[PDB]
Amino acid sequence: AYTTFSQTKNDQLKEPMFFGQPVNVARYDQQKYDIFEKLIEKQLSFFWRPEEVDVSRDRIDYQALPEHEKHIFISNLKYQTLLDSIQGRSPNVALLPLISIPELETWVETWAFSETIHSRSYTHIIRNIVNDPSVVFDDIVTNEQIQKRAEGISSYYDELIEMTSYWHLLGEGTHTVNGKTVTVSLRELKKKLYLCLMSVNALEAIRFYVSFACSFAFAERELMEGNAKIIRLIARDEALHLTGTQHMLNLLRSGADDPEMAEIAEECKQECYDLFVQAAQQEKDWADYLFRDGSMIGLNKDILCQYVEYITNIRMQAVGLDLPFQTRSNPIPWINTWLVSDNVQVAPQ
Amino acid sequence: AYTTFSQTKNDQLKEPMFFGQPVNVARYDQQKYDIFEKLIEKQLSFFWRPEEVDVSRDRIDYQALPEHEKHIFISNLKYQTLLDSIQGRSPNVALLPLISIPELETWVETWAFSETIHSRSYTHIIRNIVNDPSVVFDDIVTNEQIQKRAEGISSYYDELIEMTSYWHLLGEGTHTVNGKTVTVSLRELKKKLYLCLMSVNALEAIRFYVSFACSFAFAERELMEGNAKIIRLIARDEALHLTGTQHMLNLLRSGADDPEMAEIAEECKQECYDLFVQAAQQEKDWADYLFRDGSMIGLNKDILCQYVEYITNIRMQAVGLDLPFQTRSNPIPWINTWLVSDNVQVAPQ
Repeated sequence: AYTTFSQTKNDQLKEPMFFGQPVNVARYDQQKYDIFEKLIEKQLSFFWRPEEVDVSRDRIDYQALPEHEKHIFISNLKYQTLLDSIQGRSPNVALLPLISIPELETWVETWAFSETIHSRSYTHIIRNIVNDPSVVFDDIVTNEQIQKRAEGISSYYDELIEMTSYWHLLGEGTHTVNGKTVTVSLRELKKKLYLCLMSVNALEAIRFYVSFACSFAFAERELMEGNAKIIRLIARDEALHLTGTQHMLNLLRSGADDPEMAEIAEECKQECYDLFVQAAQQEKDWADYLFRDGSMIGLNKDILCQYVEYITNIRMQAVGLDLPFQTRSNPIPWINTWLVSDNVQVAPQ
Repeated sequence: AYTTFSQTKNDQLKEPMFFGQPVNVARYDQQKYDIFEKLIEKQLSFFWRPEEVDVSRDRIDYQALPEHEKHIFISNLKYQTLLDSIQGRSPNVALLPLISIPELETWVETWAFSETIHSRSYTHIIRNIVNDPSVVFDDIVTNEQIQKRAEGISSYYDELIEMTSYWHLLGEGTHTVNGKTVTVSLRELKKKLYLCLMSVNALEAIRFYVSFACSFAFAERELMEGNAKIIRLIARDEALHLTGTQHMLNLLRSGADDPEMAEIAEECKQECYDLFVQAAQQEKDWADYLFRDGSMIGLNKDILCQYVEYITNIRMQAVGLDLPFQTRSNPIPWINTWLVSDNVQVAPQ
């Protein structure tokens, strides 16, 4: 049921964001939602290449770090690489076959592409600070703590992709597959999508910002400054990405785009709340792993956990969910130095 | 046999440094050895008061330190306080009753006094960086690691003092005390003194310099800068003190002052070698205690142990002993910044 060029001449201004007629002609003279056109333009203006940044000095700083500080830095580096290894391919694979307006389609491709720059930038950093990069890259797959977060995050994508394939192949209804019952419901599929986006919003708006704090904390000590130059650029992008999903989510639940989605979004408003909280807690437990062997000047388990609650409360309200944590001010106000850009608001407000 | 004013009119230019006729008139128009007069003048010009130094910011830095870095800093602080608690009283109590030339007598009093300024300066630092100073001061006595070094160092003083009292009270020979044999030998007493001085030389020329490295390493990170201002002044003094004992030791073994001492110094040249090595090793094991919970930027067990071997080799040659360690250059050349003074060579050469 999916076609790379649907032959029907539809009015793309009146198509839903998702599950409508697949996009035929890619045109940018008009939009249903101009936010996605604005994101594309912003992302394109932000285009950067990793090797523009000298990370040489960072090798010296890294070697001079005490073991536990090495542990902190590299564990964080490995987590980021994992998250954007997923963000590199997944928006394309999971969302493209479902999008039905051109501006959203292009934004997703631009988004995913910008993630591949992020993944490349980690390779730039890793090769430059360790002797054998294979050890690091191999740990990313077999590290028990990292692996746990990978499995959870990738499942929201995988379940959406698999249910999508059934839908394209079988259409809605109840079917017989090798003598088993496979029930295809557009309503269920719409739900898998909504949760996936909520999940991805948490990934980019919370999980990554928790990681940025660890990076900039090094930069505050005037260490790993090349890495921090790069994280600044990544963070500036990340602010575009999370804005993207905040608008998809908010447009979906408002009923403005698709009325059935508004109902579905309320049906699982609890599930999304729970999803977010599970992410916030997983990041708190991650803080535990980072600082198991000790902390450093300016950052520790306690402080980072406060930032998690802080940042979580902000992202959740932005997508119309209830705050799960005590109202708290920013525990690390110095981070906003690093989360700055004259073209987009990187720092959470 | 000791008198605070011996009634004999002796020529103080021809008295031995030690064990001669107790000093009667304190005069400074003439010296046997002008080095001690030069030390006195230098020490007096160096006179400083602890409270001249603002250590306020150091409270903030201390609180911000990770636990293991707190452990490093305070363990080191506690060790210094112990060493100079001993250096405060011991040169006076152990050496005064034995000195027989005025310039040496005054130098020792000036020396011991300057140590009381050091002890006072630690109280200044401690009160300012912790909430309850009693915890710190109480740990200094009951800390198993510190306690070990205290016992060894204080025994060289105590055995000299006790043997001195017998000598003053009984004079040389073989005696009957409560039905026991107490043999008083000036030759033995001269030996207790020589070893004590060797021990004290190690204390000031090695043990304390190992400690200075820990302090300045913090200052290199731009932390605990008030403490480091103070350590700079203490170190400048310490260079005078170790110079004092290097000349007593070297004058004693050269036979220039007392011919019997030259023999005794060769009789136990092995014992002194061993003494020094035991001190160097104890400081290496101390490095282990400091960094048991992790190290910090610029200083760790390995690096500090190299400095111990380095500094030990230098001090030992200065007192005519064989080097126990491989010839090595300075592992922490940055320390010489802090060990500077235009009036005396603080940094080891």
